[PDB]
Formats: sequence, structure tokens, C-alpha cells
Amino acid sequence: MVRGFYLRFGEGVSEEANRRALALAEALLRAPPPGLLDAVPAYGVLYLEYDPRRLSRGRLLRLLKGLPQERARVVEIPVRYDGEDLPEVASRLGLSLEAVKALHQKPLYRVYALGFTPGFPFLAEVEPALRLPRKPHPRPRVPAHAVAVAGVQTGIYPLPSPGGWNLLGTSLVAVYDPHRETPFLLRPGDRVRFLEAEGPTPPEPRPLELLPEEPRLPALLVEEPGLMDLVVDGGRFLGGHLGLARSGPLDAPSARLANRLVGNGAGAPLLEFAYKGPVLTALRDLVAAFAGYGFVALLEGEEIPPGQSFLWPRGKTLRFRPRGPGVRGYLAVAGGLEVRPFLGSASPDLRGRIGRPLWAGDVLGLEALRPVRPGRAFPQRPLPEAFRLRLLPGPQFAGEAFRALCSGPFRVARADRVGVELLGPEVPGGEGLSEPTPLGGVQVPPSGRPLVLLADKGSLGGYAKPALVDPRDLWLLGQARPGVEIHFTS
Repeated sequence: MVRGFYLRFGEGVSEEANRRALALAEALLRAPPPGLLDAVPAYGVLYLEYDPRRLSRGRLLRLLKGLPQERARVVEIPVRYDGEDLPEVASRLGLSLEAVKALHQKPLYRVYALGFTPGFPFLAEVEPALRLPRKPHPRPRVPAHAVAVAGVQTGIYPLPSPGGWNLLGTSLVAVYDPHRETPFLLRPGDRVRFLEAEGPTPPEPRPLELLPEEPRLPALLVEEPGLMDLVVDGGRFLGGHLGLARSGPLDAPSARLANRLVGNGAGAPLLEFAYKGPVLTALRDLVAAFAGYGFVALLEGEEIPPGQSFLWPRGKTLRFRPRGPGVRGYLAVAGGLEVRPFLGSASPDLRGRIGRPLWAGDVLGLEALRPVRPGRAFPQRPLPEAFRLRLLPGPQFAGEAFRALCSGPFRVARADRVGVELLGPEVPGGEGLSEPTPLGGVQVPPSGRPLVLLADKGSLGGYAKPALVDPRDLWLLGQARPGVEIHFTS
């Protein structure tokens, strides 16, 4: 289970409010108590997420009062001003090309938020004469290293992503590179000066491998991948302030069952798959467990329902036959899978190009030899055909939104690890400054469909969250697929 809450020190783009939020975040991150999952500052907002079992709401709040209200750096960014919108920005604002460039360089900027995508800074304040809205319609792809402005803010796109900000140039330094000893050039609270320069365009950051090329205990060979097979652990914690998603298993209880059935710790690395599973061959005798939904395991002609462990002899090929309800299954192996963690976790952050899905020819290994007796089983709770999701008030609570959400059935339009898009009764939404995304938040834009945010959600978002899915019902959304009916209750 995961819970969270928001502290706010003032509205809008305010230096004092941000200073306060940052003082607490930095003190927490410097010495995080067990049970703290995240401490994310953005503008005057601080979002804390915690595990109730290890850290009570009351105990966390008392720590925050004990911490000091004061903080305990100026980064130069070379920019080539070759942005595609440079002429348009100039003409629209009645400025020359050179005035735009000089105006962009004048301020000493401050980082008010970081991580819309990993390492992506939102900086302020842009000079009054250079303030222009974002484009009426966003580009589907802004290139890596684009330096851009919108209103009082300027930003650097660390990787290619959608965006409607006005592109003025190209950063000649990469703000995010996961292969680098210091992957994030900028931190919350940093100060920034842009300067016109020329030099090589930084390459796009390359994906970071988390699986060893030569495992110490080779265990299985991927004959054929499923749709998206991911090696996950319990998740990546204390990285939302950098834009790193929580990740981990989308149906956590199922992953925990799989691990426990083979005598592993709940968050030992294991395989998650969905819709179509992989075809795997054992390279040594293994004890494995399959949990979750959407499949029956197939081994040596025999079918294996989810919720039990089994002997997996060397040379034998395991498969997964689709069988509703559900879509997402978990394969654990006794000893866990060997992984090379990044910032405390072996879970993938596909947005950040940390990790990747399995490929044909991949070899996975055991972390250690920990033999356990096969044939353990535990009854899985039933997975209903239609979901009933309990709602809690969200940070942008509105009575009308809440009523709309509980007014009648919705249907899943789209579902993945980032979130679940809903089609159903109209729900009023909103947009403002980005604030940190809460796990299970029901995001509703001014016009558009509600999106329930899951483990691979971006760290920051501007759209209103009038409701949160009860943490006890989050596992159901890890088993969602298009067409599934959903009812919300309060």
C-alpha cells in the first residue's frame, strides 16, 4: 500500500514558497526515514508519499515540523539559438531575432520544478518582453535538448517528447544522461544562466541496460518475447523529484505472492508480462512460481494455474496460454533474478530509457542459489469482470467532478503502465501549474477523458485531480484492459 499528501507554501511561481518546499524536501532526501517513498517539490508545493506499515501519517508530519526552514549553485547552459520558433517568437512579440536571444540570456533563472520527463527543468523568470503563450497546439515530438519558452517559464527538453512550448534553440550540454556518473545536470533549486554558444549538438541519451550481459548463475533463455516483458522489483523510490517514475509491478500483490511462493523477499526482481507472455527455456533446474491473472502456465504439456510454485527442469520450455479474466502475470524464480540497479532499483523507467522489455536471445540469471521445495500454493482473490473502484478526494477536489465520476458506468478506452483512460459521463476538469502526480490520481483535463495514473506515470502534471482511486483498489487497474466496465463509489 501507498498513501500520500500535499503541503503548499504559496500559489503561482513564487520564490519564497518554492524555497520553503525545497527546504523540507532537501532535508528529507538527505536523511529519509524508512517508509518515505518520495518527497517531490514543484513551485510552492511539496508532495510526500509513504508506506503506512513502516511510517505512520502522524510520525511523518512530526518530522516535518522538526526539520529547519532554511536551505543548506549557478549552472551555465550553452545554447545555440537555432530554434525553429525563433523567427515566429520574434515577429509575434515585435522583437528582432537578436533581442529575443539577448532577452532569453538576461535573467538569472531558478529551477522551480524538475522532471516532467526525467531531468527536465522548469525555470523562471523569463523577461516580460519575451513572455508568449505556449502554441495553440502541441508538437507531437520536440527534439532532444530543445531550449524553449512559455509565459514566464523556460525549459530544456532532455529527451524527445510532446510539447507546445516555443523553441528558441539547442542546449549544447545534455541535462540528462543515465550513463553519466551525475545523470542529472540540474537539481531542484539550482540557478541557471543561458549563454549563446556554438559546439556539437549533444547526442540523444542511449538506453541504460539493467540486466547483466554475463550473469553469474544463468537460469533462463528467452526464446520469444511477449508484448512487453519487464524485469521489475518493488520499484524506484525517492526519485520523483528528478522525474523518475515509481515503476515496479502494476499488480503489486500478485508480484509479492509470486516471490513469496519461492521463498524470496516480496520485492526480489521478477518478470512481469501482459496480454502475450514470453516463451522461456530453463538453463538449469529451477523452482518458479506464477501469480497474477490473464494466463495459465504451460510446462511439459501440463497446465499450471496462477498462485503456485513448480519444479522447472533444465531444458524444458515454459509458456503462458492466455485465459481471462485479467491480462498481467508474474514469474518469480527461487533466489530472484540478478540485476544491475540504477538509483536503488532494477525496475525500468522506459520514459527515461532506463531498462527495456525482454528480447529474443536474452539470458537471465539467479541472484543467488536459494533452493526451496516446489508445490506451494495460496488462493488468489477473485478478479471480477467489472471493477468497483472506491474514490477519495483529490488535491483539486470538486463536488461536481466527484458526482460525475460516481454517476454511471465508465469503460476502459486504453490501459497501460502509465495509466487507464476512461470513456463515460463527462467529468469537469482543469489545468494549472504542474504539481507532483499522486499514485492512483484521477486526472481530468479541461476537455478530454479522465486518466487514472499508475506506476509509470510522469512525476509532474498540470491537469486537475479531483479524485484519487483508493490504494486498496489500485491492483485492479494493473489488470485493466480496453472494454472493461468501471464503476466509481464514494
